[PDB]
Amino acid sequence: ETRDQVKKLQLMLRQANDQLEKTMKDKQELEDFIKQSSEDSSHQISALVLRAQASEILLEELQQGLSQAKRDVQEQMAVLMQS
Amino acid sequence: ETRDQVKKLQLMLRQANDQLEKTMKDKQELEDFIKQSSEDSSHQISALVLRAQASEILLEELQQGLSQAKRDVQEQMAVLMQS
Amino acid sequence: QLNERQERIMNEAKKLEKDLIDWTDGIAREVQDIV
Repeated sequence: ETRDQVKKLQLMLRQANDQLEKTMKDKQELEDFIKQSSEDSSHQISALVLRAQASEILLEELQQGLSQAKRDVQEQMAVLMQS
Repeated sequence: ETRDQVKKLQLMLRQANDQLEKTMKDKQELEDFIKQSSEDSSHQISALVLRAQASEILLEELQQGLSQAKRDVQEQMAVLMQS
Repeated sequence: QLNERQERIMNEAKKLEKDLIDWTDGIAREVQDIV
């Protein structure tokens, strides 16, 4: 009965190819989960990064504005001194 | 022909099962990647916390600098006015 | 939480930007009152 054996093997090949199809669909679901998860976390993080660099550029300009403010006040002491 | 056919079917079954094992390996690698991708985003957030600390420290120094500036201009102006 | 402590830094930074101008004008105002 290599004829019954052939029918068995056809069944087993159908079950294996079905299994493959399903596992491939699973893989695709994981790849989609990865993509969705990365897009979300990037959103969050790009926001936090924007806020950080804004803070940084501002505080830089405030170092400047502090020197400059001290300079302005000093020129005011210069004038006050002319008296 | 039942003999040739058995042999062909066994080769095909073997190739299907090898393929299934590789696709399961790939699924496993994607699952591990979801983990690693999570860790990476975390590490990004730690970098961000470092930036926020540097900025708080700078801000604080600028606040102290303004206070000190005011104090010593108050004394300067006091003596310029004691005249 | 970072969104948030980034905005405490942010708020305190803006208040300080204000204090700079407050001080400079306060001084100029006082000096010119002396002339």
